Amino acid sequence: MREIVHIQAGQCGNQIGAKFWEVISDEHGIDPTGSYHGDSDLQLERINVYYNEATGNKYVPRAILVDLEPGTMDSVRSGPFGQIFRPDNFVFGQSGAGNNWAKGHYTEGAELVDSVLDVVRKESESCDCLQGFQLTHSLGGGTGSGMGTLLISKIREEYPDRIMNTFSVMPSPKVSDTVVEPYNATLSVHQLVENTDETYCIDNEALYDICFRTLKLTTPTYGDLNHLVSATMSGVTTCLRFPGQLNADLRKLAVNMVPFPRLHFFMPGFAPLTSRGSQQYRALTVPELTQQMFDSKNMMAACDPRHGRYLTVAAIFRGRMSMKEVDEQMLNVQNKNSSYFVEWIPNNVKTAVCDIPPRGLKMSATFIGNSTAIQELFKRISEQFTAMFRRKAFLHWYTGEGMDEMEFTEAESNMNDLVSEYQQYQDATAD
Amino acid sequence: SNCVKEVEKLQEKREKRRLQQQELREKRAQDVDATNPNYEIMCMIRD
Amino acid sequence: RECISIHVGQAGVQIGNACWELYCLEHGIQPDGQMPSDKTIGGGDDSFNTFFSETGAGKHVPRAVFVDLEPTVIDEVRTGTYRQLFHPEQLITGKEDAANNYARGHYTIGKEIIDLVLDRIRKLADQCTGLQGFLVFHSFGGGTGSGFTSLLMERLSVDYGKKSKLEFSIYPAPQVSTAVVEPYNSILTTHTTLEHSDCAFMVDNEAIYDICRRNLDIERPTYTNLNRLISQIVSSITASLRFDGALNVDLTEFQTNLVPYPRIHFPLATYAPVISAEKAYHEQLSVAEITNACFEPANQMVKCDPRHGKYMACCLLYRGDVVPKDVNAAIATIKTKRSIQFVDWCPTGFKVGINYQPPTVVPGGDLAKVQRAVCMLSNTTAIAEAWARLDHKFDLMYAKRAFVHWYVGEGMEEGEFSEAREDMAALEKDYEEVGV
Ligand SMILES: Nc1nc2c(ncn2[C@@H]2O[C@H](COP(=O)(O)OP(=O)(O)OP(=O)(O)O)[C@@H](O)[C@H]2O)c(=O)[nH]1
Ligand SMILES: Nc1nc2c(ncn2[C@@H]2O[C@H](COP(=O)(O)OP(=O)(O)O)[C@@H](O)[C@H]2O)c(=O)[nH]1
Ligand SMILES: [Mg+2]
Ligand SMILES: [Mg+2]
Repeated sequence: MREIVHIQAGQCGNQIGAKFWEVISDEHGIDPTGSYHGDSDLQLERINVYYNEATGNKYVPRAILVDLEPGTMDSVRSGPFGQIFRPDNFVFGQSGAGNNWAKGHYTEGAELVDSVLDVVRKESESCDCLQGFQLTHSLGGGTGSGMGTLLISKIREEYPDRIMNTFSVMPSPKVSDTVVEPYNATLSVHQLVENTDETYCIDNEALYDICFRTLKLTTPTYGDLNHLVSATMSGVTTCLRFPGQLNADLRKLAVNMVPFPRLHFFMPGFAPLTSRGSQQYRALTVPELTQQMFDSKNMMAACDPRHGRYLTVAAIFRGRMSMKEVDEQMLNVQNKNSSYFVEWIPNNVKTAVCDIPPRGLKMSATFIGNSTAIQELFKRISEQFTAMFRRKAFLHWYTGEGMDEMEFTEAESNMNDLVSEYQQYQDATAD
Repeated sequence: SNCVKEVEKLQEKREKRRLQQQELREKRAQDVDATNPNYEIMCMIRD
Repeated sequence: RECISIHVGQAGVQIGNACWELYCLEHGIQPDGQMPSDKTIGGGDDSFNTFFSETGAGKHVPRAVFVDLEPTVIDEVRTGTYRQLFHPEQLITGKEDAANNYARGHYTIGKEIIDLVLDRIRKLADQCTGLQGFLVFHSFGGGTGSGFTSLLMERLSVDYGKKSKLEFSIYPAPQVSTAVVEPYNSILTTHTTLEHSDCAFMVDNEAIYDICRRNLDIERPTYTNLNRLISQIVSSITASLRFDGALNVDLTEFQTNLVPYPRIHFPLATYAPVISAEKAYHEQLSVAEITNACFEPANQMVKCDPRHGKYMACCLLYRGDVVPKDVNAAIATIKTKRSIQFVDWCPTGFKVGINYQPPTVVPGGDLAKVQRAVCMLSNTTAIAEAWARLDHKFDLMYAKRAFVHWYVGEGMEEGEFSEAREDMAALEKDYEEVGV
């Protein structure tokens, strides 16, 4: 178990992917040209996980950038770190997507996917022991959602002995690029249920909340949300990016966090809630960290855990701090709200500690949660969707691209079923 | 040997049944005369 | 006469590292394999040659081969301060680890390397002029240790019929625990190993934790700490095979002294004195005191109360500077003072042996270079507490068959659980019947 091959698709997926590579490239100590300049060896103990090793003391992101827009890659290259990417790993088309899933998954997308697969195979042949594949995309768009789900299918079928990992982002009525976001999202979930082992659900609406209310940014621009996404992703991958027995690789972490085949939808949690370029007049303690990162105000999905019981939790504390204080505080949070945890999974709340804290932050608290509260997300979509699917509105923009009306009902049904599954396992007892 | 699962089994078995009630049309929406853009309209008339 | 040791999984391999280090420190063997006394570049007849085979260069190579479906650990072996001891063929390194999955270690990744493992056992089982049997190290939670160990035991009562095979296991402590499914493996790697095992000791990591935190004052014990303890615990149960000793000199002798019935072969072991290298340092302890500490749950290796429980067999191995009649006196005082209830159909007399050599420890290690030491090997029914703290951590999950789909996905039927549960219930039942 070693290398992770990374992919990013769509406008949103490529933007937030760029920002994520900025983050971890700054943590580990990598410059926009690719040389290593850090002042710690722990940074390079597990550096191969996300980096090809190139001649000339360089470091290349083992990543693959996919879009059907032209201009997104332009915004990448002339971006800050756009020099480091091995140019053969750029793959993009010229048609566009139009926030149309069907276009991304059957037509204009299918005329580029084999060319993506050849670059994926070029990075997987120079691998030694490939772990799995990490994916980021939008679910409300056309490129990342459609072509993304396509890639997930063909890659998980080309190597089914490896891991499939996705960071999907939601449609938000408070952001809303279009009004077929429910459809795109619905189908993409229908794929993600049977296709992926892990899905870190970022909710665009939740991020609009955390920006407008907690951070008080009155007109949230897209980059504003992409900062919260970047922080979340940097945190959850700490287990994989630094020496740690707990959650050393994708397979381990997945086996610890996933007790049921379908239910692999994780509510992430970050603390403290930080704006861009803001001072820390009084950096948080340990009790304050643990108290916030389980509070609903710090959640990446627009859901309340005071309504849903956690099945598993992977908590990660970054920055040097008292380990005894950590264990104690975690015990506190667990057995003070034990009526909000499943007891039929003993010791289900694992915790790993890191020493190099995030950029600028002295201490942080990154939280992954397999919650039965995540259904509050689906039931939003599965309502948003149904309202339009009843009189079959906006269907000609997909059936006109060559799909089947039953492919939608398989999706809505599969989703309502995933929610009934979540509630079912919520009402579980010790009999 | 528990409950709760049982109400989930009742689900998991039906979803497959639904799948066959879709994988039926497909290879049975083939067979001999089974084409031309009016295929839906023809199947309508025939029924 | 000569025995062969075998190491499975992260825990097993590290434990092996420490244990062979201690063996060398006690016999007087240098890290490159030499020995001052020795016997002219290969004698093959000494007491300590039941475990070491000597070479023309006088290199006392241990009769052991190391195994991991994950090279990260065994590479710490071929890189450590003892890289010149073994031979790289005694080191087997897979690729994909079992990922704390029993089905990945028995079925999938196990079958893809077992043949090389047997292949490497063979070359060192040929140099055996007379093979007594095997000693195996592993864990209960780890994927490699739980799966590939059961595969090797199945394919070890085959290729070597029945001579002897003795087990060392590591019981899951939710303390330094890393996996949620550690019960699952732990049950299976027992249900599929109960029969191929002649004898089997256990190690509750929670007890080693409690002991390094109570008697050693290490608030946060790292892995090297706990391991450094468990080594000096093991090297007293096995010190009788490597020296010219009185008790426990054959691999089957353990089955005799300790095992009245082969299904029940899990002896509580207790070691005293456990004292730090900087702690107390007042007057050394007497023989009577270390003998008395053999019956304190604070010094037992599995968190169980032998008080509310019957004994079956009970040995006591002494080493250091001990007097016989003193031990006899302590034996009488304990025989009369306590309510140590023995079941009726067993010899309640306590067989004892000594080795008149100082119990050497790790120089600069976390423990004291103590003077006299005792290790009780008492099979007791109270050890049945341990399984109860797993089946309870088991029925909660099989009653929601969560985390089960991973085993199904890696080549194992759901009925193997349905039989592995009833099997354990049966063993627990036997542990009840011994008493009444
Ligand atoms: N005493 C002791 N126990 C350990 C140590 N490392 C792990 N364990 C225990 O062993 C169990 C995990 O087994 P491991 O041996 O680490 O895993 P593995 O056999 O290598 O299997 P894979 O990790 O999948 O390759 C856990 O329950 C731990 O409590 C150690 O260094 N010392
Ligand atoms: N966080 C974030 N979300 C975005 C961004 N751009 C678009 N989105 C969301 O993603 C969806 C649009 O998907 P997009 O990637 O633009 O379409 P695509 O090019 O076809 O993949 C909408 O629901 C938006 O709310 C962004 O920069 N950041
Ligand atoms: Mg686009
Ligand atoms: Mg391992």
